[PDB]
Amino acid sequence: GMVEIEIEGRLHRISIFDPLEIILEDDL
Amino acid sequence: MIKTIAFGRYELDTWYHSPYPEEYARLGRLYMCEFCLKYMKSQTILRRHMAKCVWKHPPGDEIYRKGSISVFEVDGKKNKIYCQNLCLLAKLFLDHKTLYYDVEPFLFYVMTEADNTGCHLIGYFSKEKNSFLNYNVSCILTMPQYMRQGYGKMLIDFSYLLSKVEEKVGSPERPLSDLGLISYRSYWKEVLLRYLHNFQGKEISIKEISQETAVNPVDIVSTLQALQMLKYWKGKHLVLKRQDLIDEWIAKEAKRSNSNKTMDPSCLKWTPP
Ligand SMILES: [Zn+2]
Repeated sequence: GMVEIEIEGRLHRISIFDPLEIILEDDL
Repeated sequence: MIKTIAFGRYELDTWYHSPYPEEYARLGRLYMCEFCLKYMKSQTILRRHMAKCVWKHPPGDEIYRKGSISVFEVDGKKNKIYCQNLCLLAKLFLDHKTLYYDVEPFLFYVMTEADNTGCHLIGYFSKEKNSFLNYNVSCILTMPQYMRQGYGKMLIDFSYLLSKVEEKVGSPERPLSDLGLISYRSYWKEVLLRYLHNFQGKEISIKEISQETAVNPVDIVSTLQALQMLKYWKGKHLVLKRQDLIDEWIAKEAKRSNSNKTMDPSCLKWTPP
């Protein structure tokens, strides 16, 4: 499982099984 | 050609063209039996029919009831005639609908609001009996007299509830009508904001969410980006819990569910294949 699409003039690919970190505000 | 239909207490402009027999397509007005969905040439004809007609709701099994609101599950093979009429009906008001004749390989889920006369047609969605691509919705329609009332959402929500109880993820049949791309986009936001509200942990996979909600992982990634919650910093992919949307979601929760336009898993009485 590998999806593809865009985030702010870059190109990005992401797995649907890796845990993704949830954050709020913070330094980035 | 056809321009209006008498459907129960309603008189509806028709939006497109439906492959009704030319005998009828020659007419500018069709009179529909609001319960069995037979189409008729005139008001006098209909009235005599209504005096004979026995349906006070659709056929099939009532798999959900919550007070007046029901949903019936009609087998295209078990009621070939009722389902064929339904398609013709839906083909007005639905621009790109394919099937009319061969309704056998399909299940139809028909939502209805009951009053003292009977259970009136709100809207429906059809579902392939064996979708090669795991589509949980083939075609979906809210009747015009029920539009802009939050019943579309109820239909969509019910389609995934089936998927849940079937222990499946699914998605509507592509392509998506211009009107239906907005409501799914909307519904996938309700669903996702709710999940993030209830989820207290520090990380999650799409597959987890996909499994909880029955929404397809692609439609999940899609919405996350639509909401601009998929962020990439320092070499990985992070989910960005936007306070605003989440806070707006809670205020919008009050509004909606004050008017009872919510489906209710406790009221479903269904078994999947
Ligand atoms: Zn009838």
